[PDB]
Parts: sequence; C-alpha cells; structure tokens
Amino acid sequence: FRNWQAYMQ
Repeated sequence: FRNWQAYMQ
C-alpha cells in the first residue's frame, strides 16, 4: 500500500 495517513487525539 501507499499513502496511509491517520491523526488520532
């Protein structure tokens, strides 16, 4: 895969 992006808060 390519371009896996996560923001968690």
